[PDB]
Amino acid sequence: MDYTPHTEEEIREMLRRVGAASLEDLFAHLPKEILSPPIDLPEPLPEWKVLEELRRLAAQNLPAHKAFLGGGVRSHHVPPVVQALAARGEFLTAYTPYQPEVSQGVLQATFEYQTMIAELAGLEIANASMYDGATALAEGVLLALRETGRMGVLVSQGVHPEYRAVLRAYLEAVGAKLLTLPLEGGRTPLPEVGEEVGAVVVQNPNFLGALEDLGPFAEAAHGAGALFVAVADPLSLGVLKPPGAYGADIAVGDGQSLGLPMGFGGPHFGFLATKKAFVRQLPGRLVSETVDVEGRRGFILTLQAREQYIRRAKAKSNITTNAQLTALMGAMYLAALGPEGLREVALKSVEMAHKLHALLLEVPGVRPFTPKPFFNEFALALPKDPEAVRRALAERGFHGATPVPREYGENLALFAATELHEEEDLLALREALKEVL
Amino acid sequence: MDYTPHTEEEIREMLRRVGAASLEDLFAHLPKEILSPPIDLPEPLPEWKVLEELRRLAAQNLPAHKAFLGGGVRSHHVPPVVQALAARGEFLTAYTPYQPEVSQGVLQATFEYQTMIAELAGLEIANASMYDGATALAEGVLLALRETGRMGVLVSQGVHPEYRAVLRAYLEAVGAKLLTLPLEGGRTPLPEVGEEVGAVVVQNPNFLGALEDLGPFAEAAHGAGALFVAVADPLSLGVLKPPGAYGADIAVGDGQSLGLPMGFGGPHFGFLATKKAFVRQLPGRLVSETVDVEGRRGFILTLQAREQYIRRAKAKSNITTNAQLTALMGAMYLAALGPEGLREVALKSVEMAHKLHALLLEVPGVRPFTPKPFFNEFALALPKDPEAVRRALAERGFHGATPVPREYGENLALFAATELHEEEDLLALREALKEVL
Amino acid sequence: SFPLIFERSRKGRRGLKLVKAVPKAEDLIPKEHLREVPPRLPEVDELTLVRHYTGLSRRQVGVDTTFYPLGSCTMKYNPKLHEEAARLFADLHPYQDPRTAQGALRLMWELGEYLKALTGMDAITLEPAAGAHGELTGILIIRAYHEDRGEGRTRRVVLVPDSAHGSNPATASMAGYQVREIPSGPEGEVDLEALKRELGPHVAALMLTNPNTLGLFERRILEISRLCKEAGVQLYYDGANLNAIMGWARPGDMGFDVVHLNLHKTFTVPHGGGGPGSGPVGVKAHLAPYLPVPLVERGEEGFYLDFDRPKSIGRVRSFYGNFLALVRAWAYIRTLGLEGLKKAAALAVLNARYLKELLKEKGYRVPYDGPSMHEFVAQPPEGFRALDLAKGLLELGFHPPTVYFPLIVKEALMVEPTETEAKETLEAFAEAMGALLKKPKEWLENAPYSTPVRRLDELRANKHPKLTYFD
Amino acid sequence: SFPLIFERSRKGRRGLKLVKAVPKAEDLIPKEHLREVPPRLPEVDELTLVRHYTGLSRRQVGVDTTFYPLGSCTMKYNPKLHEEAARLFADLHPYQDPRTAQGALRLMWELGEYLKALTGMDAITLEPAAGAHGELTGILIIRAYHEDRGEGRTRRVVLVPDSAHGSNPATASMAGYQVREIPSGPEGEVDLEALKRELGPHVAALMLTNPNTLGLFERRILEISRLCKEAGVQLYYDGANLNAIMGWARPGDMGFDVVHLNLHKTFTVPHGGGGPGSGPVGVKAHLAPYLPVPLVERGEEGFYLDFDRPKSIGRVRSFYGNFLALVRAWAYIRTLGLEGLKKAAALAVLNARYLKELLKEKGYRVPYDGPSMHEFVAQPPEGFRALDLAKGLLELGFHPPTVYFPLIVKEALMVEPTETEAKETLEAFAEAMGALLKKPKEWLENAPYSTPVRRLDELRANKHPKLTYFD
Repeated sequence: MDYTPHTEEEIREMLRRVGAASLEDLFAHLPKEILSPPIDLPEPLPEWKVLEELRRLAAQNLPAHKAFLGGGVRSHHVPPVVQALAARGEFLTAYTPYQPEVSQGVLQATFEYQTMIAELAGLEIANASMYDGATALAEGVLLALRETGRMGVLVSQGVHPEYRAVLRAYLEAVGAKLLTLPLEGGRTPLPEVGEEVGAVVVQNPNFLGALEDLGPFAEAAHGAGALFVAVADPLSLGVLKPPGAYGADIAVGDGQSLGLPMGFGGPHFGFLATKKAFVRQLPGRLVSETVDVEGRRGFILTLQAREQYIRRAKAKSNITTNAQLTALMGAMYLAALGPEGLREVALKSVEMAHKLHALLLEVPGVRPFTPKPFFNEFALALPKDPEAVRRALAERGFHGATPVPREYGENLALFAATELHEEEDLLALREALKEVL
Repeated sequence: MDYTPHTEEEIREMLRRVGAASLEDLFAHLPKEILSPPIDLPEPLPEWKVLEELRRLAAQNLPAHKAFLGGGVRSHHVPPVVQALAARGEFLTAYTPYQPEVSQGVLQATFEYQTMIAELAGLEIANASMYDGATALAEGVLLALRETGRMGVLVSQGVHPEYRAVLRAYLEAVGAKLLTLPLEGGRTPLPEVGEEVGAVVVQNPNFLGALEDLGPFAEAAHGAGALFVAVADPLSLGVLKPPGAYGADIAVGDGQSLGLPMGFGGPHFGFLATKKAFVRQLPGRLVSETVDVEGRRGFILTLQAREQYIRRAKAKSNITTNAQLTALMGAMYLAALGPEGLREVALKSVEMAHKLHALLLEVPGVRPFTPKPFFNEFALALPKDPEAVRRALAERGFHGATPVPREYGENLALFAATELHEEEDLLALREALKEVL
Repeated sequence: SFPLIFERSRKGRRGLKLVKAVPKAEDLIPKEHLREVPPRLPEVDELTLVRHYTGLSRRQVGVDTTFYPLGSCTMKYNPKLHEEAARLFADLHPYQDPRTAQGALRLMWELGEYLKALTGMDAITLEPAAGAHGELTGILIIRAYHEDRGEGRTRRVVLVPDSAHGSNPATASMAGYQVREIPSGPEGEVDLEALKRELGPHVAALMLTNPNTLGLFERRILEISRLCKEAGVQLYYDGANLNAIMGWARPGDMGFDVVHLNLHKTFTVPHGGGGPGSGPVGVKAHLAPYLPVPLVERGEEGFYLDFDRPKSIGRVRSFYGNFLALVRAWAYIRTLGLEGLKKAAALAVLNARYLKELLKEKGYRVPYDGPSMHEFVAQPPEGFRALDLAKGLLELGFHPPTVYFPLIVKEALMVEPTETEAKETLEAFAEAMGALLKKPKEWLENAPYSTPVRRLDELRANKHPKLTYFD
Repeated sequence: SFPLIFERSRKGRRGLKLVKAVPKAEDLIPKEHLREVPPRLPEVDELTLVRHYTGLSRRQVGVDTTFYPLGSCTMKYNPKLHEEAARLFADLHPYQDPRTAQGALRLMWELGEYLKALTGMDAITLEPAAGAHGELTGILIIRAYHEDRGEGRTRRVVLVPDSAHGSNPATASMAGYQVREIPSGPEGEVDLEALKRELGPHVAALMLTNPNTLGLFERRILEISRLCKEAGVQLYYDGANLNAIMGWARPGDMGFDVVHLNLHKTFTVPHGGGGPGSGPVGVKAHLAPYLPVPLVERGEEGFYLDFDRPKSIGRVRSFYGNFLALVRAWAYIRTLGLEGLKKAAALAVLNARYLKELLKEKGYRVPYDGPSMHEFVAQPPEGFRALDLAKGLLELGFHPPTVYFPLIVKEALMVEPTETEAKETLEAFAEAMGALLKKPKEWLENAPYSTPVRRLDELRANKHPKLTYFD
């Protein structure tokens, strides 16, 4: 089936109108030897049949709703009011607002998005969002290297391993150096920063769920003339001292925690907030308030001149677009919960996490890894292989024990809890783990 | 939790402005003995917890998708584009359009709805919709009685038993007389119509799926001075001669077959079409085209004077509202499919039904009952109790053998097929039936 | 201007394509049963279909976009949560083995249990539709009661207040009852003396809303009940104003024998531009056997649909009622709980009173203003017509309240803000209401101006009606 | 006038309440780690939230409401079916046992196979995001290839046509390459003499879109490929214009070694106001080893994520890519099949070629007009600025095409109607474009007038920027 409206009569008139003998004639100037190849694709299907097939594939999976898996993605409540609103056709089907006069809905929401992000980070400004947390980190780091004119980077191993991988790829692309600060005791020790370093990167909460006082890290970086980049989960900023309060120059993170469906790691949007002082080097889109010809308040994409300041030297960047829709869902979420609602969701998640921690620690052979204090995620050392445990758990109907790369230690498994987990759910999981071990 | 926006200081100030001491004080004037009774309701739950419970409850049921059950409701393809459109907050949360200047969305859609129902029934006009098919019938008959000034009604037993039951209740309310013409070989025999009769009702297809020639019935009715009322499935109207081509004065039916979700029988909307000559006695809402002060095309609720004619004597009605949203879903469906699309869906469900009927007839003990020609539904005599068969079938994962009341015959079960049933599905059902039998 | 779906149509144009192998009509059914001329349904593509309805929705307003202070309609926020809840139960067939629909039957049962606990009723049906369908059901139940008692020929009158909504008397009359009006005192409440001479073995029932149509609670409701009982008169409760007293008082404790509820008013079910809806009817034990069939019951073997009721009035609608609506109302109650509903009633009342004070500031008059409940009835100052102010509101971005009702108040403005509207919203409304009174008569009489369409020619619509595109 | 969400909030007001018993911070987190000052987030109830965003949506346009002839963006209808499809896989975690996510993995694998068949590629990554992300991925792959063959220090140049989008050279330049611009012929196609003169062992790759940015198919593509292979130059395919040739020609058969696709363009994934999107990258056998990790593979035991790629360039973004977008693309392809995609391309080209004729009749010029494909570049007659014509379009209820691109055509209007727009819509648009040329100069330079806001002070926005509410 197809979506074209053309009736055969209309197709005839149009072909005659452009001087074509047929649809095939439209491609007559292309090289004949490669036209209409015998491509193999399954035969077309009516929409209902496509849904049946989609449902059958979904039935092959074990849903992860209320899962205990963590490490960048968690099963939080996805408020239907946010999803209903982001489903409005005007938001779903619009494109980059290059014509501001008919795009005030998108331009204003983006403005509100930037201010909410800058507040959560305790910083002055923020762009209209990045693809995800990892790309946001890469871009934030390049901003720093550009600002200081340096090419050296120090990153804590506590930073999400995939984030460090995306970062390595970008740094390798622009010709920069990356040094990884190994974690000891689950935290990152204060490093001695050389003048070749333009950026120091630390995550809080840790990838293993550990809280880290970033204050001294920022000092260590400024003392060497380097910039400090903080990677923080937006949801945790609801109750944790923000990077801005620590004196961080740049703050990045992933927005999946802000009510976005997990969608197998798909749904994301990265945030990037910094000081107005570095706005020339700020990548991505920027929406500014302004006024129309008769004084009405309006919003519009601004400061595109930045494209020049960003490519004038080393550590170039080329962000062409953002993650508008998902960033919009984030803003709707932040606006739906407010300062207190966000704080509550964060605390509940931390509470159920700490309670789960104490429960799992009772299983024989199970020892803690992540030190105190930690947030809503934690790593435990298991007596069996974590990948084997996760599978055993899955076979029992539970999703847990997200495997930690062994660069952090052997037999380590991450666990996360959210506001939708209850006392009874933790006990269930513990039981299961008990029997698995 | 609650949806109230009032903050504590806001509540206090408002109370001071209305001269009330507290919230409870607002009810000070009610008699003390009824005040704040101990009502027992479960404790409040946060939205996610509520969804979790809904899901638990839904997990108890066996989904009826691709079900083979019939008798008024059938599992047809519910198109997402229609559901997405009907979900637009403006349609979903608007009220009856009494202020037309800001309700042209609903009003125009309703006007388009009306013309679609009239075309499908092959009649001149139609109201904005009734609650369901059953009530649509009761109101139609009453329109027939007020019109003719008589109080006698002849109803074919072929009409869905529930529609008749609803009709019976409505007739007893206004003090009319209801006579039922029993089916002979699954078909309604041409009755003799006396002058005491004002309405003759027949359904095509029959409740048992048999096609009935409405021609003779129209004549018989008109000969006696009675009006002819036809009960028809809207979907079937896509390929079957409509009640208007047969002479029917009034046509009613249920719109669930127009892509509406089954919703355990909840979702419905009844249509009512008739002669423009009887508009004066038409119940429900009516939208007319017109113009505004400057000549712009507009739509508005009209002819409210009908209320008087309807209550001037006997068989009066009092339908104060309709089924706007669901009627609208029907409209979007008809528009989404068009004439040829509707015809295809009808023909397809018919083809599958006939294939099924052939297969089931091969099972030992299964005897036909519904005579040919029949539409997309049919009844068969089973070697065992239909209810028991339906249970046995359900236990196997199939939804079939919808029970037919003993009034139609012994051990009779109905089966239905839709455009989403494939031969493989027909064969699977037959195997299951073969097994239990 | 905006095009009609029919004008957008093009001969042979296709939208949805749900069949891959279209069978020949001729091979499946005999020619004398096949449609000759196809119905003139619109022929449009999907994109067009989307543009059309999306475009229509943008020429429309709802609670989602505007403040709807409609008296007796309770235009409260319809939580998006409930839409998600309902599609969870879309794939259920009414006739499937009840053994496989226990989740749905249970939800129906629990809701029935909650509504009964809220209204003080002993049994309940969730079958009746919206509008007056439930009103009719309740009236037919009362008639069955008297009839079963042998008083069918003497119980011929139904009493209604002079402020009642026209639907009350219309339903009774339809049910064959003679409707007699009873005046209200100068306070706006029932006239007890007048009532006393109306009661007797000739009255079948008294229909009332409480608070009444003026938004005033009937302070002597217990006396009215006492009088109705000594005379054997059934006290009928029109639940349109239940929102004002949810949790603070049960109508059953007030003496009402039957209660008509509106899920699309009090329990957040969306108004949908008219419908659909749900009007459950709760009744006291003595009227229980007359309830329409079927009812949802709980046995040891689970939940089942019960039809075994010899005295039932029969069936008032197909299947079991608007199930999805029930789902939504269930969610609402399980969300708020007693305290949530109570708070709701309280702030719905607070809002009305607060908004009444603001309007009285600009001269709007309140003929009967005792302590207001969920709504109130005002009149514009002398010299202004409710119609023009209503059209003025449209231009200003608001939606007027219920106008011209009750009829005992000229130029009536029945205002019900509901508990979900904010203080600053009430003020913005009062502010627009006051500004319109400063507008020249000519401005008011020709409003709106910027709406998609301006005042419509109602005369032409009535004398020259065009009910379809193919008139 | 439309209020900001921050203006809608009230101190202490609550919206969503997801926690029953909120714990005390001091009991879970040490004082020194606790936020001192709360973030200044909005404090609004749910109704307000709905009013705010619904209201914002009504101050916005999309494919759902307006014709979007945006050149190089392929603004085609986004089937609502795909949104239903997407929610079916919402509850999946990337780190759950892959043995329990076979349906998602299988879908990713199949989409992989489909995209490869349409593209003529041997391997593919579905990981990269929208924008230039996939573009960067492909370039890095070309660099890895040369570096591995030991010519990394010599292959230092990337060639781009003068009509290329700034994105191409910006990405290459960011990857450490020196970019050389190649002029096109009088017809707007690649100048073969200029290319031959320019090719050599120093050139890492040649980046092209085919059809090119002028909407013209590069008729000598086979010669260009032969030339590039002779010099060992990798031919890179920017897939922005794939919509013109789906099914009629495979980029692989034209000699392209790497293909950058855009699901949010050619395969209906919604544009969502800028993103998110998906930019898969297809590759010929000799480049597959450098693909970013992980890739979705099929084994006898099942589908799995392959990370064992010793020569991989690494990871370019988190997890596995925009999975929900992949789902949509999959649904689309499984809906149309080869014949549906082939027909879409044909009609996308017919619509553009037809609209071009209509615009030329309306007085517009077409600098490079050989047979037009899915798009074309027009210019207004001398004296008119595309900028002004665009603003007038806004006033006339249409959305302008891409403006001021490609750069080689002054006052350029890059028009791409896509296959889902109707014939009469193209005509209505042409009528509007024509009527604008008849409008007085002042009316044009001061448009729009009826839109939510008129022309905006872009200068104040740049010199006096206000990037946040609290600025």
